[PDB]
Amino acid sequence: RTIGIIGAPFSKGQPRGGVEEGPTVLRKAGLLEKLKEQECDVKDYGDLPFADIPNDSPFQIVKNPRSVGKASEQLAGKVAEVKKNGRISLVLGGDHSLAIGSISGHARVHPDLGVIWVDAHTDINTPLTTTSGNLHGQPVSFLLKELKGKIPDVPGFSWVTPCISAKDIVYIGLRDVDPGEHYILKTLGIKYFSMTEVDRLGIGKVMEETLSYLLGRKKRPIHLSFDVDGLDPSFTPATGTPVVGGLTYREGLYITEEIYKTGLLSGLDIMEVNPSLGKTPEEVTRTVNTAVAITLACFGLAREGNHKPIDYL
Amino acid sequence: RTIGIIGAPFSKGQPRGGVEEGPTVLRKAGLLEKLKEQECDVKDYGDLPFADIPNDSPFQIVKNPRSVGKASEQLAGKVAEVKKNGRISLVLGGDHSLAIGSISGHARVHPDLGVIWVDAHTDINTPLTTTSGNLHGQPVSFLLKELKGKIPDVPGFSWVTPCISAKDIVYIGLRDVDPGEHYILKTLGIKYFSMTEVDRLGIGKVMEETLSYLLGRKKRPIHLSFDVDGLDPSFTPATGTPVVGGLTYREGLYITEEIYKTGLLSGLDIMEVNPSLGKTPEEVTRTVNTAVAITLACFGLAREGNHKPIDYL
Amino acid sequence: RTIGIIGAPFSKGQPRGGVEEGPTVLRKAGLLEKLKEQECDVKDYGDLPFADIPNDSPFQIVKNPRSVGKASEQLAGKVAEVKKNGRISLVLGGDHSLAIGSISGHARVHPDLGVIWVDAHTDINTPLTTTSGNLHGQPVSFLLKELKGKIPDVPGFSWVTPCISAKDIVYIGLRDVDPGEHYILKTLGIKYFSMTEVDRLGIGKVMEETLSYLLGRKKRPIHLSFDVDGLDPSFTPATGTPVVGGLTYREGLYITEEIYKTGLLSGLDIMEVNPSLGKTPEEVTRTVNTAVAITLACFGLAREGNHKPIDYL
Ligand SMILES: C[C@](N)(CCCC[B-](O)(O)O)C(=O)O
Ligand SMILES: C[C@](N)(CCCC[B-](O)(O)O)C(=O)O
Ligand SMILES: C[C@](N)(CCCC[B-](O)(O)O)C(=O)O
Ligand SMILES: [Mn+2]
Ligand SMILES: [Mn+2]
Ligand SMILES: [Mn+2]
Ligand SMILES: [Mn+2]
Ligand SMILES: [Mn+2]
Ligand SMILES: [Mn+2]
Repeated sequence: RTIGIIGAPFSKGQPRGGVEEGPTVLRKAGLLEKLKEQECDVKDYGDLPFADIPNDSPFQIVKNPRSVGKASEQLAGKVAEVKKNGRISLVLGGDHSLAIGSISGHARVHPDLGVIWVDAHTDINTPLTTTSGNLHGQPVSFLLKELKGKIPDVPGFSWVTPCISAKDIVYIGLRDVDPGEHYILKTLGIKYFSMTEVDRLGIGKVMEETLSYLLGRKKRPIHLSFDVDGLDPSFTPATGTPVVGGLTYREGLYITEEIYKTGLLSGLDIMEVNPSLGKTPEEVTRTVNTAVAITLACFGLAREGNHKPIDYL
Repeated sequence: RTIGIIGAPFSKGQPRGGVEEGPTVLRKAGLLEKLKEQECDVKDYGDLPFADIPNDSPFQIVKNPRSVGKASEQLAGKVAEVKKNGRISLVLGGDHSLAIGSISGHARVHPDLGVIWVDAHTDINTPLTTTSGNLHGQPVSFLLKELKGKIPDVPGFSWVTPCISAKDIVYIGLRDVDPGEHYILKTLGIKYFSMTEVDRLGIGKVMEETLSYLLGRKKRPIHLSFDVDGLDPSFTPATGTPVVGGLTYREGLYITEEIYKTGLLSGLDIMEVNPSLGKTPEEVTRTVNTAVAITLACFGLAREGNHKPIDYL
Repeated sequence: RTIGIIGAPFSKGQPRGGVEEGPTVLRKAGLLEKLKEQECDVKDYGDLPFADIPNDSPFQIVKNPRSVGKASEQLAGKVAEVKKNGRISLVLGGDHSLAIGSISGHARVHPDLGVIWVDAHTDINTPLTTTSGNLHGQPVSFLLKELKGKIPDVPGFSWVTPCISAKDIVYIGLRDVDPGEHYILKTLGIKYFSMTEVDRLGIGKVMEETLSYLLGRKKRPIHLSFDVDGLDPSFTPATGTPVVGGLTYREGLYITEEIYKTGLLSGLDIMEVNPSLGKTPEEVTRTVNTAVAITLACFGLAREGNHKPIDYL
């Protein structure tokens, strides 16, 4: 497929800095070259430079609101530009707050998009429900139209217009959901497959239902926001908020292989890879390796094999 | 839910001593505080003091019969007392021989109970089939009415009256069953899902069928006897008889989440946690952490999230 | 069941030497004694002595063609002899190129055989599609009747006559398939369950369909060629070409338990165990332990338990 890569070396959605090295380590892993080794037409739109906002005091509990809000504003622009050039946006994060900008800019071009959110967390705290104040745990609240009425005017975010409905998103992988987040889930009727449903149904039925849920009525472009902590920390240890009992490497690949097969992948976030948090060099390479793998699957790399349209015999 | 905690620091059902520290390490992990953090009304009935029986020579092959038999006699009493106060008995072991006392005292109050036994082993050796002589591998033989005729009068156990039928118990997790135990399984028509059935059906169908099997005819209180070695040693390494190829952490939580949802959990054993056997400090915390997790799930903690009956928005 | 063990200490199908120690380490693990502990009638046909072919230069890209071709010629003979004595051939490898000889000699006695190939790889490169030149990645091309027309006369292999059709083989476990191999798969209509299908269906349905596929029309003897790298390297690390995201230890046992239950297991290869490649002593024992386990399952050892035809009570 045809891809537009955008690096988002940004960390101010949470406390730990190392996540701004995500684009660097993924690139160094050979992400671009590997995509080209596939059937892929790849344009690198470069790493976004996120200007310092040195004056950025908390809004109530919410931390670094202006830095976070600007970075997403910049990113939305960049994504919209790549979507206009007919390319699948590939955002290398960076913390998950960047999801506000990536989905936003994506929906500017394709308002009918549907979102699949792979994550141990729902990231749906409002600035009023959050207890941490970390904006990487709130991006979904800023995007949901139904929640427009419970989001205060947070400095840095006046540019935002909620662009998805509670029924345009499916979560997969949930296993550490805050109480206010759970309340929002059940109240807005959000579709989710927590680890419990994955256990119950198997990842096969999960993907069946998820795609049926989003694509049933009609075909529409897909946005996959992949938080690497959605996968078990035995595969992606170098990440800020690891939770045990995650999706397996195999489930990870299955999800993305199935998404690729729809032919409707339109936007992709690979988020929260933080090399600094690897207890060892191998934990770092293990995490980065898994991240590349998930990404390659999104763009056609299949476990059964791939071949070019020729006669190999 | 409403819980009555009882510590059973007892080890004489098997050779290794460290298992009598189970209640201590689980308590230190924050078990009680965490239960209270949930919707839980918790009363701690304390650690049972198991008086020394210094004169306790083998009965044939059977080791420490009087100590084991007394500890279970004491425990049955304690459980019956907590069942009378309208509380879910939570026995922190301690080796699995304590199951004789816990189920016994439970059935005194609720004779119509059904048992779910999560374990790598069937624990159904008689004093005549056992080759080890370790009573933690025999508790089920002492409780089955059908086996009353093949249990010799073992000193310490004259107080016991078999209280469950072959058709009131379901095993989940089996993967190291002795030949005599397998003979008993197939002869008495015992319902089991070994690791093979879990592999074949998926833990979803397993729980479906297990609950359907026990609750089909009518609702009745549930006794969950959970041997931590039911789970793979990659999750619960600090245990006396680990067997590879176990239930995953996720399957472990799925079982207990589903049991919680029945609303019929009546008695619970968390057994065979032995800190002394952790090859490292982290193996010890890993085991204890998993044990708490399984327990919290039994009393309502859900992977999809929990919220109080209020409007979080 | 009734077994004829044959050691094949052979490595010239690939670069690393340690794999010729496979028979030694498996024997030292207690394989024969453990089989006898089961219901098993076991005859050891010894370790085949594979004479040096010091003059064995590449055929085009293909390495050690004469050594590989001779070893398989010798092995086919040995297998046919054990099949004539009414025994299940058990070939301890050794690299997977030996599969050419084992299936060949097997089919001499039982031409209607069906093959189950458990592996991360398809091993179906021709001498013209291979890029590595390693013959352990080509054995299936030498055996398929449909490919007879695309196999050059490679020195050492004039004795070979393709003995299976594209529709007599099922792959399970695939996750690193070369492009030419994938082309062959889809062109010849080969039945496979890659890790993707295992993820989608569950190992239960996979085995259901695999056996239905091979045994549907009529009963026929089964050849299981098991490459230990079919399993995840977290279980079988000491092997030449490990690929992450493999079959679990549990799936491994499930496959073989189900195959045993058909009562049609006729030939078995346990291949690619290489002690030299264990990063630690425990990685070596871990691999060998898993290999024995898979083998024991093939010959009746069940996770639910086994008992002799007697009254244990
Ligand atoms: C406690 C937490 N829910 C954690 C959010 C984690 C964010 B991530 O990794 O992007 O999913 C919060 O801060 O609101
Ligand atoms: C060999 C064995 N079957 C082991 C029993 C293990 C007891 B446990 O951990 O409570 O399940 C025996 O001693 O009878
Ligand atoms: C790249 C590879 N496909 C690897 C083959 C591996 C062989 B094994 O372990 O027996 O499956 C090739 O050499 O043709
Ligand atoms: Mn997360
Ligand atoms: Mn996230
Ligand atoms: Mn046990
Ligand atoms: Mn037990
Ligand atoms: Mn292989
Ligand atoms: Mn192979």
